[PDB]
Amino acid sequence: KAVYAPSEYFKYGEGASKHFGFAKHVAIAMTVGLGLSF
Amino acid sequence: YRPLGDKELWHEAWMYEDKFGTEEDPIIVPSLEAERIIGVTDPEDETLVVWGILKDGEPPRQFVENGEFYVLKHVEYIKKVGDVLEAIEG
Amino acid sequence: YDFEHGPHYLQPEKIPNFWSKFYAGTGALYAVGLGVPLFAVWWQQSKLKA
Amino acid sequence: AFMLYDFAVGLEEEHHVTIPPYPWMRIRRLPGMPWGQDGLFEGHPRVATTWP
Amino acid sequence: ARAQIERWAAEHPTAPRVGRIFEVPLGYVVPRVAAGIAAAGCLWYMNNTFLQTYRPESLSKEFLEEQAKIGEVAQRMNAPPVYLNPFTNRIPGSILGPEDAKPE
Amino acid sequence: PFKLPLDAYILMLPITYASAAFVAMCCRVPTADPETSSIAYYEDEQKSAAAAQRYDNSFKQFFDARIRNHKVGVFQ
Amino acid sequence: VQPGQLRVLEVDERLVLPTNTLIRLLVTASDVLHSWAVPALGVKMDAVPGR
Amino acid sequence: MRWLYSTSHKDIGLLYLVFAFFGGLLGTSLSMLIRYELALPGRGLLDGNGQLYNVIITGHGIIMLLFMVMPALFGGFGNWLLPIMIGAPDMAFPRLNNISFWLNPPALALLLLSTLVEQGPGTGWTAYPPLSVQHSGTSVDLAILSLHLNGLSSILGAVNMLVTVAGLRAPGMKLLHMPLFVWAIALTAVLVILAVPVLAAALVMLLTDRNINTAYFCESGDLILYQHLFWFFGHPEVYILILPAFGIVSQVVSFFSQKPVFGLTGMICAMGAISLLGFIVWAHHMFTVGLDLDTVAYFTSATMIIAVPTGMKIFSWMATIYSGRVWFTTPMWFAVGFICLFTLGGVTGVVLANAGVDMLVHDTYYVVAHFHYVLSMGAVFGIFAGVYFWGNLITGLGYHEGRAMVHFWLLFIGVNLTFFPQHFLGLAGMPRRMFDYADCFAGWNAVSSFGASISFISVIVFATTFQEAVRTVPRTATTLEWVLLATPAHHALSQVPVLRTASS
Amino acid sequence: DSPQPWQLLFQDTATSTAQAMIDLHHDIFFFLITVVTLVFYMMFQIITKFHYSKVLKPEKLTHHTTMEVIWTIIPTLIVVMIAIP
Amino acid sequence: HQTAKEFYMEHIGKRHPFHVLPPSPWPMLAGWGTYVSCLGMAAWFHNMPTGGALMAFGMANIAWTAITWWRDCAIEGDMGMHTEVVRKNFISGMWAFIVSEALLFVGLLWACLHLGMSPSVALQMQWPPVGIEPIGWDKRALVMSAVLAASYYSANVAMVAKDPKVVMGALATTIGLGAMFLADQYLEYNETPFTITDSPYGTTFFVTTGFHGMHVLLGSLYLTAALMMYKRTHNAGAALKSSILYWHFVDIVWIAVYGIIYVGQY
Ligand code: HEA
Ligand code: HEA
Ligand SMILES: [Cu+2]
Ligand SMILES: [Mg+2]
Repeated sequence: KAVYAPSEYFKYGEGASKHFGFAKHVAIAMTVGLGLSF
Repeated sequence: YRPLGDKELWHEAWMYEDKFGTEEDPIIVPSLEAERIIGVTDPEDETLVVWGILKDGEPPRQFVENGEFYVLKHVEYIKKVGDVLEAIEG
Repeated sequence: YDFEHGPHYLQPEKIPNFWSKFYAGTGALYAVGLGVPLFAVWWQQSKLKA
Repeated sequence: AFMLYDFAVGLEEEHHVTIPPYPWMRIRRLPGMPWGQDGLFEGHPRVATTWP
Repeated sequence: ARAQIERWAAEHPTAPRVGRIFEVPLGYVVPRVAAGIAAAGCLWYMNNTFLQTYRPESLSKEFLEEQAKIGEVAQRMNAPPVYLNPFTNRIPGSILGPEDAKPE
Repeated sequence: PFKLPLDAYILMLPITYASAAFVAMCCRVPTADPETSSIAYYEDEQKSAAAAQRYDNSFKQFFDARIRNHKVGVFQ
Repeated sequence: VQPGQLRVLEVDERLVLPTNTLIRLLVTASDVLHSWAVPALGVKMDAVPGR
Repeated sequence: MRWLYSTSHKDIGLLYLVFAFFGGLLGTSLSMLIRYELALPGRGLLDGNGQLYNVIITGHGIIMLLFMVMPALFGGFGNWLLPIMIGAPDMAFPRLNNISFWLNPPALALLLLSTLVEQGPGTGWTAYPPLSVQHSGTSVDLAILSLHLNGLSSILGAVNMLVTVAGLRAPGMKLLHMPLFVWAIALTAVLVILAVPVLAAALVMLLTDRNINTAYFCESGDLILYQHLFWFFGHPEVYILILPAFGIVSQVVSFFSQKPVFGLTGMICAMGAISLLGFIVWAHHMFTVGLDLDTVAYFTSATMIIAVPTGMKIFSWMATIYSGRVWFTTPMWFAVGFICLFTLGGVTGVVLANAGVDMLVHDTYYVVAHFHYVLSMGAVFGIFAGVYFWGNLITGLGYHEGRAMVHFWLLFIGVNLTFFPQHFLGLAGMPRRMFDYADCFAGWNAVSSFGASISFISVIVFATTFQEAVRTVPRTATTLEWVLLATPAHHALSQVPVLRTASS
Repeated sequence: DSPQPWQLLFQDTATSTAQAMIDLHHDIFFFLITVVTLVFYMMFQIITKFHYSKVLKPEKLTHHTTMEVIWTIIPTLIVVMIAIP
Repeated sequence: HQTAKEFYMEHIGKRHPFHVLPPSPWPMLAGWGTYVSCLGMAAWFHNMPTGGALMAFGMANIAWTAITWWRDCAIEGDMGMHTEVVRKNFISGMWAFIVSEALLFVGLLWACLHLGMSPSVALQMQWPPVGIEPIGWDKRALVMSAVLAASYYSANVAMVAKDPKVVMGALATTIGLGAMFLADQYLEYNETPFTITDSPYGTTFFVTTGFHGMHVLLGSLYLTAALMMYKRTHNAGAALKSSILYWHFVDIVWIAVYGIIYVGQY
């Protein structure tokens, strides 16, 4: 029985970025910025 | 031992060992003191470094996930590989 | 404490009356660093007012 | 060999070419020099005084 | 990456980990920054009140009312007067000055 | 040392453009009008005016057709 | 100053320039560096002794 | 005897940190006289003295530039953290490291002595001739000799740093495994070695013009030559003061996100591109001196390129925070604040790069608001981010988290209300380096002088944050200074650590 | 002509050159507004959505070549769009 | 003391090949010597009495502090504290110092190129100004170039030789050739028909050639100090190599100085 290193990361996609919606938030930010700029 | 070409003669190999440390066969780290800091890279990523501390008289310890196991051993001399054992060339 | 060969080069919990000298030094540092420009203002304006 | 020849043909020749006091000659923004009146290493001043 | 986090959290025990973005409660932060802002305002007021050696005559209320009678109008020594900054005050292009207007 | 990633060459295109423009601007100065150590350069009026107009027109002539059309803004 | 004038900004002798006319302004200085800036006309050029 | 004869890097770095704190106190004191003269129209506490106001702004600018941010980031965190981070037992030249520090108190003493001699050196921190040459007396010579001594200090420190990174790394550790603070300090050293001797030559010419009656910058000389040489020095100088802040922000953001830095090679390449472009854009400070339109054209086009590497660094920091497990602490708020507020300091630099727009806002408070965004909120936030991060390792003292948050919010409010109104003053045409202004500029001047007092209060509150520490035992980390005890030994790394590459 | 109290932007103009300068400034500000909005909104959303009370353990994301190339190539086009006027 | 060497071997020397120094008093004394000499220099600029003596006093103190510092370095070399990697780091530090001195000279020659290329109306747009008789390339300056090239090659001999007599003779020849470059620059400074106060040409000429002559003197003294360490133990190590590197740097600087000032008349 030895000292094991723990699992420290998820793989990108099955943790807490599957529910983020990156492209949706970038589209919202660009929409708000373009509306203010216009 | 890994190929000692393009290795400095004073780098104290054990770091250049040809072994993957397992639970049932760890890599024995020599040390002049009861504790020593060593650095292990991620097996899946050369850019990531995890530094750990090994202690004398302890079980095998793994620093990164899916990495080598290590056991420290207190010695009075560390073989300065490059003129210690390749001058022997046994 | 042994700063050269002990485990720590700076052992602030082992100077006697550490928190008094620390606040005295901090106060003196703030006093000098906030009062040197005012002395320079006073020195130049006291030479014109002659 | 040429430098040893040069060391014997040193301070013997002379120039008497006086120079008029042009605005770019002998600038004296502050009066004099920190070591005296003339420049350093200058034993034979050229710019003219009493400019006719 | 987690072990250095847990080590830093042990050497800094006054930093809380309670599950909110502003870990220190605002009931601690807001009164103290309010007191600091109040002390800064007192220093600013002391500078305004007690540390002036010349107050300009162009800021007296007589000067200000006589200026507000005139408006944003500049005189000329070679021409009639002109309205200053005609685009922001919306003077039309036909009108150049007060005297040249001669209102109907 | 390491392998430069794909960004750094997109970086190196305007960097190489800027370095080349800097070298060109340094080079074309001792081949211009006021860099003459004589008053006798200007007594030849034809060559002096021709050289000075050549120094005028280069890198400006790429902009004359949009100077004349008031292309001085991103929008109009 | 007097009411209708601007403090700090007012001079005794102005500079009179006609409109709709191409004007050449040669800016220089005599002792130290200066700069002739009029933000309404978009002109700001430094006055250098010798230039 | 310990603090006068030191050869250890950890003691010399701590001496730099304390000296930088003293310089920050002196500059903050000099900065309250500026904002208290400028609170109201007319004549304030300086009794209508303009020479004294010029002396005050000159001393304030030189002190806050050279004797605060430079010894804190380069000499302070660099000397303490570089050999531990790479695994070196010491510096390469330990007695040269001590004369690197010990040439700074003579320079600061000469600069402070110049204020008390004759009428002082009222020239600005750029010291343009013939204003520097016209000054009768001795004060300008003392100020320039202070500049020489500080420059020689920085050159010697960069020499030690460059030989240390090149030749004393841990076995198995190449120039790929060093953290980004080491890369930032190394590129800063390269910039220092290349740029400072140009300033030394320019100031030697200034001394000969002042005192030897030479003709470098005079009637028969060329006054644009000084501005050329000075800004060829001075624009790399402002990237010397900002790259260690990038390294610190990378280390801090990586730590509390529980994630490594996004795009490591892109980060190094962006820092290198910033370092290289800083030497060919310098005449963006000289748009109004009367240069030919092709020179102005090139320097306008080249200055806008620096935006792309900086934007990559900012987006890489945001991607580092992205998809992590983030715990917001006091150093974390000083790095999120860095990212959000250095952007406001760079976007106005883009505006200043365009020379047509720069014809209106040259030597106005738009410039001042820009360079107090990138320095009082980029470099100061970087300095204060590392004080609450590495402070228990460096000094041995903990800090109270509540009072540190009070100090952060006070500083954040006091700087967003001091320099944000200085944009509107500069767009409306208020000139720089003036103490009496027009009657219509009063409202934003009053708001800015209100913000400066909040800044001063946050300076006072910072002294109350220190407390006793709790000491624990390390097992594992991602950087080499977080496996050491707090404080480490006088000879930290008793055994030189090695980096073992696995079979992968 | 003359500055006004509580003024934000530039003064009024009497030449076409200065009006061209002001129009160039406002054209640059058009891009700056969108840049600052994108940075600030994305920072707020990244801050709120990745707090440790939401995240059990992080994800391994060191590189993304497409997004790196995208935020390298979009600002360079903005630089060259600004530079020619 | 007898266990100090034992403690060093137990804790530093047998663990890494780098050198750890004991505490030293010379950096602080050198810094405050710079303070005293700067005060003396500022007083000597404006003809304050007893100001030049104060400047000389501060410079003498800096020189003594540096001499004792370098004697300590030589002692530490002779007791075998420096391994091979330490000497490689010494050459690396000399390369960085050479780069800094190179950019100093680049900034100095930038002024020559700027002022010579476009004369101003204050000079009545004539370069060189009327009255100024410039120094020719077809004379004693060519002899200087020949002597300094001979010094380059003789210093290159001592870098590669293995016979100690050859190394000592080559170093002495290099030092004696460097001394003839300075004793003849003194003759140029005495025979020249202009001053540092006469026009930007005289200004740039004297400042740039004086900085080069100061660097020649420093390199000659460094080569002299590297020879006496070899005259004793027939070993110099990094002292020989770094002095040769600095001398070659001075030689390369003279190429730009000659080809910009003497040939280009700038
Ligand atoms: C390092 C850069 C720096 C910093 C931080 C500041 C900080 C401040 N500055 Fe400025 N300033 C300049 C650089 C800086 N400044 C320069 C270069 C000039 C031009 C001079 C010239 O023209 O010659 C100038 C001039 C200048 C002007 C223009 C005056 C004029 O045009 O005549 C004004 C006006 O508002 C001003 C005000 C302030 C205020 C209120 C702060 C506030 O932020 C007050 C400071 C508060 C702080 C919190 C910073 C102190 C930091 C510490 C104490 C941290 C140290 C800690 C450790 C080392 C652990 N300063
Ligand atoms: C901390 C030091 C520092 C830093 C980092 C900078 C960074 C920049 N500076 Fe500045 N500057 C100063 C310190 C600094 N500066 C000082 C002290 C002065 C006055 C000197 C004096 O006279 O006293 C000055 C003055 C100054 C001038 C001269 C104006 C004048 O005096 O008349 C100019 C002109 O080009 C300039 C521009 C820039 C630009 C383009 C950057 C760029 O590096 C900024 C880049 C960052 C960004 C652009 C934001 C991040 C980018 C993105 C988020 C992507 C989106 C961007 C685009 C789409 C374009 N600044
Ligand atoms: Cu700049
Ligand atoms: Mg200016």
